[PDB]
Amino acid sequence: VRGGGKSGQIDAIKLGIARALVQYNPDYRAKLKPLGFLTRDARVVERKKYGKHKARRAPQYSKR
Amino acid sequence: KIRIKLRGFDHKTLDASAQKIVEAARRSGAQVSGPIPLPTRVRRFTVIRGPFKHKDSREHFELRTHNRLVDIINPNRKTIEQLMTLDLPTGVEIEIKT
Amino acid sequence: GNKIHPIGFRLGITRDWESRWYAGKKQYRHLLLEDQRIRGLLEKELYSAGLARVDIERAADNVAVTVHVAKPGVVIGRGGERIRVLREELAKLTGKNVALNVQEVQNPNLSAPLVAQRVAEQIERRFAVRRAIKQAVQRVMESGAKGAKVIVSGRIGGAEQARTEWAAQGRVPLHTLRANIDYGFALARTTYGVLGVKAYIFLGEV
Amino acid sequence: ARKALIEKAKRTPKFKVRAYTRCVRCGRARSVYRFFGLCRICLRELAHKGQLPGVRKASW
Amino acid sequence: PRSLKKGVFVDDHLLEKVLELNAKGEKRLIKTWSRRSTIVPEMVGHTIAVYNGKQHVPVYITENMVGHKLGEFAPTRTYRGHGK
Amino acid sequence: GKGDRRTRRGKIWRGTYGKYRPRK
RNA sequence: CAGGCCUUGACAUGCUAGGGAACCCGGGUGAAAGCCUGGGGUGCCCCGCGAGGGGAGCCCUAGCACAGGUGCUGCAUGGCCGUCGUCAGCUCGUGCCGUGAGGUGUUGGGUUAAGUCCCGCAACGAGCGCAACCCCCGCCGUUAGUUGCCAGCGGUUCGGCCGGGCACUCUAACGGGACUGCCCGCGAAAGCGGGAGGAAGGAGGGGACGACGUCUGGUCAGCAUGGCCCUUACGGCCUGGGCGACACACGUGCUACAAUGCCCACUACAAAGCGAUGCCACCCGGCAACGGGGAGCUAAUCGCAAAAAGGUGGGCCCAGUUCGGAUUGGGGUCUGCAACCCGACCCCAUGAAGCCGGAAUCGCUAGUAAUCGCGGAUCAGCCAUGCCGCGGUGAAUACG
Ligand SMILES: [Mg+2]
Ligand SMILES: [Mg+2]
Ligand SMILES: [Mg+2]
Ligand SMILES: [Mg+2]
Ligand SMILES: [Mg+2]
Ligand SMILES: [Mg+2]
Ligand SMILES: [Mg+2]
Ligand SMILES: [Mg+2]
Ligand SMILES: [Mg+2]
Ligand SMILES: [Mg+2]
Ligand SMILES: [Mg+2]
Ligand SMILES: [Mg+2]
Ligand SMILES: [Mg+2]
Ligand SMILES: [Zn+2]
Repeated sequence: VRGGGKSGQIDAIKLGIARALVQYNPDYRAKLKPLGFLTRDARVVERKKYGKHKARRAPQYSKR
Repeated sequence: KIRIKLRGFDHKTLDASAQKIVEAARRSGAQVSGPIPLPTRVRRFTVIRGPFKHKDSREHFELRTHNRLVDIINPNRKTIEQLMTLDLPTGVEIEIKT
Repeated sequence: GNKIHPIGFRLGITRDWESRWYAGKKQYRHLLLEDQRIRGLLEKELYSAGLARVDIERAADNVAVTVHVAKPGVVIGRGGERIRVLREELAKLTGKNVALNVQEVQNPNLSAPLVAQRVAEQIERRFAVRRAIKQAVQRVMESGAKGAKVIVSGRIGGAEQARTEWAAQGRVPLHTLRANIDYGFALARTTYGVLGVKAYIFLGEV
Repeated sequence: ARKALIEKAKRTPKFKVRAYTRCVRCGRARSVYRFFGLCRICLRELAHKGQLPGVRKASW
Repeated sequence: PRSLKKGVFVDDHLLEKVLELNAKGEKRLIKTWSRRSTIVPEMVGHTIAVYNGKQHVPVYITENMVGHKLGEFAPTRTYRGHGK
Repeated sequence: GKGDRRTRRGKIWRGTYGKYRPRK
């Protein structure tokens, strides 16, 4: 396990395990997938856009 | 045991060059350590779009410098004969050091 | 205030640079100044010939320089004596021992940079802006092209209230990042102020 | 930019702390980039023309 | 909590100029622009005049103010209050 | 907190090193 | 801004000329700039016995063409930008309608994120725009292995260290992959709902990209440019001061008011960057900033680096406190010619307001907000809590 944080690693480890499980017995999918363990969570840190403070956090204005 | 380090702004200009340096020396001597990629260093330039005020304009620029390795071990005259003679790329700067 | 440079917008794609030379983190700000210094002259002592692009390559104190022109004869010189004057007077800017070239423009009607110059030219004389534009759009369209567009800005006709004349034919899809649209701009010093002149030429696509 | 003020080109400054920068092209000073010797404005212009080799539009 | 290190700076304009005065007597007023100079024992007793950036002011240098940079006794701003 | 220049975080914040935040 | 100072002037081209003209080192005065002066000191092509006569580069002075002006006009302008707004629009050609301005098309019915698509229709089409072509992220394959690794074996000073291996991770170049293709239902069609397979599903997430026009929008102090204006000064040098002033008012932020916390110790997970007079391992001196020495790296193979939040343990015990660090006194490091005005950092002392904020008001719909730390440009140093960007942990809620 390398990269990220331990919370992220826990999840990756969870994928790897779910995956190997399938090699051992392909027939596992049919029951291992309804839980989605075989899905690669694509949620990721959003780029920090200029103009805004954090991709989205928008600077505030006074008496507009 | 010569190590070649090719760099350039254009990735295909290297892919091109590096490929040659391999196919060439792939005869007169060893088959080379194979051309290796190597991470790319990247320059960023964030410049306010317009002159005067408008601190929120910006526009992003970047100068990406690519790298390669090749690495030829076991030089045999002709191995170096296929080199010094045949050259081409312009956007490719070479570094040969054993 | 909008619209990206149509060229800069597609450098990665359909559009190579006008200076292509390897790395250099300690000399970049020197070769560049040079490339500039270069273009300096070339975009002067080479105007009347159709200076439509000055490419430049390098490789250790060796400059290429490829001046593209519509009238190379004017570049070369009588029998070929000026291209000799350039080269020398040129290496006076930089030692380097730099080459030179003169590739011609096969039909300047499809060269945006040139078209800009023609229209800016007439304006500088005193032609009817609107006309100049309509005609140029025509020529460019007249000699092939899938689309064309010209834009003169300033105090059109010496008027006091600045305006902007349009004119365009066929397609000029500035958004389609792959169209391959040649862009060109031309100034226009006048008895009463400047006038910008923009030319867009759409060629093929893929 | 005053022609007069482009004295900076005088590599002869009483003390090196007085030596500043200035744009190679427009002669600016307010925000010049070492790697280019150009100011933020001049850099975008040249950049766009494709006259800055390897330089390009960053997207991601 | 000031700082300098090792070399307590003094512009030899007035330094070499002040030690020469010691060799003899005291010259009434000594206009200087070396606002940056550090006061030293020798200067004591003298009367260096420093620039505001507008005027030269008479500053009787004492033994209890040695070390303080010159000027610093020659205020720049002209403020007498906003009141009215 | 980050405000106190003579504590671990104070240093980290000011990005400095010293008695309160040794360079290890 | 004050004072000292220069004038063809700090920078371009050119003419007339008393007249030395190349060059080089000092002295005097002064804050500096400048000003006065001594003085090693002219070859050059050419006429000539020579005294000497004359031109060229360079060179000073007088006088001339002229430089120079961030000096005015963004209501003379180019260029670039902001703005509605990434909103779903704006138009054209021919035809048709109207005496005409104009209308139709672009309206109507379904639908879409969309003038998106379907159906209809005196309109048939087209262009700018929407979408797509490009970049980053999700899965996989090929090519490449000094990154990786007992996956697999052997040796181990047991650090992947060594031999060795390209499997895996990765690095980076190409390529595959999603199209409502497939099943069910509604539908006239587009399309809508649901289901399967799949890393991913109906625009999968984020970027780049911004229509015709709008505002006498912004910028002549980036640059460019018409006109007006100054040309011993509205030009130029220098030294110093000012842009850092304060009784006050507002905007944007930082730190905090504490126990879901503060502190000390031990211990663990990241990404993106940067590095020549540069990053600085390690050692020593110092409480420390830092200093002296000194290896490695031109940087996937060395360094900045310690990630912080987190985990384990221990302290504090509800206090204006072991909360919070303003303010001030003292000592000192480093940069820099120089840190009084006016730098940053270290250490001792001091230890303020502040107990969650009136009327009013802002951001954000998910890997978002919130919170935590890390890098970069500019840059000697730095007033950066600003800005651009990176990854960690990671919600609430949406009837309408
Ligand atoms: Mg974040
Ligand atoms: Mg500076
Ligand atoms: Mg505390
Ligand atoms: Mg305007
Ligand atoms: Mg404008
Ligand atoms: Mg204004
Ligand atoms: Mg009627
Ligand atoms: Mg009719
Ligand atoms: Mg459409
Ligand atoms: Mg689009
Ligand atoms: Mg206005
Ligand atoms: Mg200010
Ligand atoms: Mg939203
Ligand atoms: Zn510039």
